[PDB]
Amino acid sequence: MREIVHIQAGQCGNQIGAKFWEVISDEHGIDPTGSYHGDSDLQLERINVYYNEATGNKYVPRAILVDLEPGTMDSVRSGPFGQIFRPDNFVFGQSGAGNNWAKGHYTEGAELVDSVLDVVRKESESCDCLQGFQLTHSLGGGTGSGMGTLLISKIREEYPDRIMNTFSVMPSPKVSDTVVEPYNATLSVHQLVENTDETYCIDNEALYDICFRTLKLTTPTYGDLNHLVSATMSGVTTCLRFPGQLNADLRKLAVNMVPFPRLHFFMPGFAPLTSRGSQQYRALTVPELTQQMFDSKNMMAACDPRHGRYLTVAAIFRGRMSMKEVDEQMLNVQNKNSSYFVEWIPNNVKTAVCDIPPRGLKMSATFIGNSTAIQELFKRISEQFTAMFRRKAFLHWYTGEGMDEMEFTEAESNMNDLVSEYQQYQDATAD
Amino acid sequence: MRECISIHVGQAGVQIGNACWELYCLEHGIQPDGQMPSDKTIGGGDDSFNTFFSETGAGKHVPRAVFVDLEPTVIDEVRTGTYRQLFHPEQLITGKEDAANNYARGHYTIGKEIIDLVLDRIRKLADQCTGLQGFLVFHSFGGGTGSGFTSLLMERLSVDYGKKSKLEFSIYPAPQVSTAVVEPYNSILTTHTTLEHSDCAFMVDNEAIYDICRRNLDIERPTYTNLNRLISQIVSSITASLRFDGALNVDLTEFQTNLVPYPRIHFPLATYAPVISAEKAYHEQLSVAEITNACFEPANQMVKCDPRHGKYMACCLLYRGDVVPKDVNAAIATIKTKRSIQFVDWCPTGFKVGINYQPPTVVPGGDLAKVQRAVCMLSNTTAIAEAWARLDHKFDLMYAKRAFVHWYVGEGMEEGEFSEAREDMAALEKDYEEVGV
Amino acid sequence: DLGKKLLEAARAGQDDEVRILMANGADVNATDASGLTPLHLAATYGHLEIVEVLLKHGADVNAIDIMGSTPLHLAALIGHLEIVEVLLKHGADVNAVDTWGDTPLHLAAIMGHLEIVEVLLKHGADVNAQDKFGKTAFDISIDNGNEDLAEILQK
Ligand SMILES: Nc1nc2c(ncn2[C@@H]2O[C@H](COP(=O)(O)OP(=O)(O)OP(=O)(O)O)[C@@H](O)[C@H]2O)c(=O)[nH]1
Ligand SMILES: Nc1nc2c(ncn2[C@@H]2O[C@H](COP(=O)(O)OP(=O)(O)O)[C@@H](O)[C@H]2O)c(=O)[nH]1
Ligand SMILES: COc1cc(CCc2nc3ccc(C)cc3s2)cc(OC)c1OC
Ligand SMILES: [Mg+2]
Ligand SMILES: [Mg+2]
Repeated sequence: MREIVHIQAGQCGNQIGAKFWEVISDEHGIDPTGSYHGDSDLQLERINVYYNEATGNKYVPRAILVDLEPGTMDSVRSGPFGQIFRPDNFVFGQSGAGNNWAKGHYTEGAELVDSVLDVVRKESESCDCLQGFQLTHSLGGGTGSGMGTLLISKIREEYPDRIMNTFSVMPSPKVSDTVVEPYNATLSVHQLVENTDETYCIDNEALYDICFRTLKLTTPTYGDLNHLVSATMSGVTTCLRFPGQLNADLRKLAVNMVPFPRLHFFMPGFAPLTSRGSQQYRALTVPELTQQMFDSKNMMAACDPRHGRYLTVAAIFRGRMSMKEVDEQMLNVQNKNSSYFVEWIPNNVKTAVCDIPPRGLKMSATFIGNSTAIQELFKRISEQFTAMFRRKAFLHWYTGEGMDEMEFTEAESNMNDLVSEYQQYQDATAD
Repeated sequence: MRECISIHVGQAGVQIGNACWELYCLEHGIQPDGQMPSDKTIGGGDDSFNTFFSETGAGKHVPRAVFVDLEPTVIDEVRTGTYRQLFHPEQLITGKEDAANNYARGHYTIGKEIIDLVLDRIRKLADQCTGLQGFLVFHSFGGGTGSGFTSLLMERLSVDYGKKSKLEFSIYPAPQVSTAVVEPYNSILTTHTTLEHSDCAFMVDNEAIYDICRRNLDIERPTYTNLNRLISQIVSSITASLRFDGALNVDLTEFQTNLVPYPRIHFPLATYAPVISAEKAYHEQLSVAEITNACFEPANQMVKCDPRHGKYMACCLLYRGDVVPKDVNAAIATIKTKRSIQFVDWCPTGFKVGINYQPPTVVPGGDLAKVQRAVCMLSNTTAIAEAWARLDHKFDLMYAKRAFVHWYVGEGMEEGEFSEAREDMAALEKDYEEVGV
Repeated sequence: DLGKKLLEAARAGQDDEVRILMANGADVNATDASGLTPLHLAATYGHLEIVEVLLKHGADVNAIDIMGSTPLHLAALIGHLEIVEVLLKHGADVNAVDTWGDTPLHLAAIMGHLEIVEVLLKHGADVNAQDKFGKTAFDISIDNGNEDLAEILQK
């Protein structure tokens, strides 16, 4: 398990994915041309995971950029590292999906999907021991939502013995352009519960509330939100990109974090929370990091962990610190919150530490939780889906593209079931 | 000669293996490249240590060891460490993809892709023996490879080498130093499928080795290296009788005769003393009676349990150093009297004693202080059923909700094997129950 | 038949068609299978101009389809602020209840149309109105954890 193949779909998928490469490249010593201009040597021990070593010291992200709207092409290339991507890995169509999941999953998106699989194959055939894929997309659009899940399902057929990852962004009326986002999301959650092993829920309602209330940004822009996304995507991928004693891979994470196949939606959290500019968050102690990680205010999913039970947890501390002061503080939080960890999964909290701190900070802690409280995010998406579907509003857009009204109700029932399972294990006891 | 082939499976087995073979070389005067100056033999001979070391024509002594792992990251350090040119290169086998803490991957999907290569390599070592007597398998209960592949290996070895013996050195999982929530599953799964094929298994409780390092060696947060060096000290004590001319436990079959009355309850409890920190180089030298009594203080055991709450079925005392037998008999009579240690009414109530007059060796770089006399008590007591009770409890909290079971079923394994392994473990707890009172 | 041509013209936004189809006597209060009048459809697709036209030519601002949905329900749901005021200016029943027990305040809350929530509130939107599950608009802001919406619903 060495190489990972990264894919990004739609405006949101390419925007947060482009930021993900600007971040890990900075940490690994890569420049927008590929030349490794780093100083340390731990930046290369596991560079094969995301980069391909061609030319001389020319590294190239093992990334695949997809979007039905061609306007995203020049956008990504206009960015800082926009020139590092392989130019043949750009697979962009002409007509956008117009927030129409059906267009992205059944019509326009199906015309372009096979062009993307050919790119995936070339990237996958150049791997010594591929360990899986990871996708970045939004659930409220048409390309990332519809063509994403279609592309996911098509890859499951072709690489069934590999791990499927997603960084799925959830819609929110606080950061929203259309009321059909619940339609697109619910139809996508129906696919993510059956065709992915791990999903990092990055809720836009949470990203907004952090900026608007915690960071006190009067009017949060996407850039402010994505500053939180990239920081979370850098921590959750720390152990994949630096060896340590755990030598972690996507499969070891799924085996230990996903007790049940359908319940694979992780609730990521970060600490310290900072906006683009602030420098006052450069002295957080270990006890503050620990408490501030399980704090609901630090979750990237608009959910309260205290309203549920943790199935599993995976804390990641970053920076030069005391591996002991961590191990004792992590055991503390597991007592004052003892009732928030299911008693039928012994030792369900793992702690790792990496000495390389992220850019801008000297110490950081990233949280990955499989909390039954994540049903709150789904009941919210569902309540909105229902409100629209009960009035059968804007259905003709989807049915006109071939979809069947029976398919909406199937996706609704599946999410209601998904919330039921969470409630089961939230109330279950050992006895 | 009566050769022994040591097999190491998984990260744990490999790393414990590398520490034991580091120690062996020093106890026998073998350099990291195999060259021993004080051995007239140049092609083999029949010394006591040839059981563990082959010998080329150039006078190089190559361990009779095989190292296996489904990833290369760990065995790649053996191939580049202080003992590069010590082991047989072909006897350092690795794969590309590990078992992801999954028993079913190490035993079915992934393990099948490498099993035949490991057997052919073992067969190569076996064919270079004139009287192979069995294997010493080192592996953890928790990993996917240590549990899955090892179990798969013990099955094939019983079919190919049916007359030979098989001894285990198992690493009982501990939560202070763990790596996966599904280790209870892997532990129960391998024990069930291996209990049939193993003749004698020495469990090592990482929590016990962990406690010893924090209180007897003064190490705040012990590492896998601290544990391994300490583990290699106990292992060496058990394998010493096979590597030096001795009277007690001279071959693998005798381990069964002296320690394993009944096949199923073949899990003896090891206890080792003294363990003194290297920062105390000028410590008072403890006597035979003080270390013989130390073997009954539960704080020195390799598995956490209460032997006072269990009957003894066998007890071997392996002394090493400046030990006079008269002081050993006296110290045994002191234990047989003042101590209320109960033996089962059907076994002999005596103690077997072996003495190896070589001073214990400490690895140059470790945390253990040189001592003039140490002892290792192997004892088969029913109190070790408590260790099976703790594992069985975890494999119960989770399986009751069928947690993580889908990861095993999706790797070519039937759900029924969980209920089989647990019922077999339940059956083991009653075996210890009936032997005691 | 001009009834259908006005229904499909209002949905699409064909303003000029409305001025013509109505010229030939098209039933401004026509209905489709579900009971949607041209004003329902106009209010659902943000066609403010057609909304004002239909209201100045006999449209029933409080008409209801088979599911009890008034034009304001749809305006509150889809979130057309201007149309929510025009409808209210012409006597829209701000507390109209549909077959699911929802009021225009309920749907504006679920969808996060905070501007329309404030507008409906100042026009008499009942905050104790419950749906078939007993949930009020405030209950919804607490269950979903919408801090912004919960603050607006208590002024
Ligand atoms: N005493 C000791 N225990 C170890 C050591 N290394 C790993 N372990 C234990 O082994 C268990 C996990 O099994 P591993 O051996 O690490 O995994 P593996 O055998 O390589 O199998 P995979 O997971 O497929 O790689 C954990 O409970 C660890 O505590 C070691 O060096 N010394
Ligand atoms: N955080 C973040 N969210 C975005 C961004 N762009 C779009 N979104 C969200 O994604 C949803 C729209 O999906 P979108 O990606 O634009 O559709 P698509 O491009 O056709 O696949 C909305 O709910 C937006 O809030 C972005 O750059 N950052
Ligand atoms: C991909 O990122 C990670 C993967 C792992 C994989 C290894 C795991 N071992 C256990 C054991 C027990 C439990 C309860 C959960 C886990 S997760 C660990 C991480 O941080 C500790 C990661 O974050 C960067
Ligand atoms: Mg391993
Ligand atoms: Mg391994």
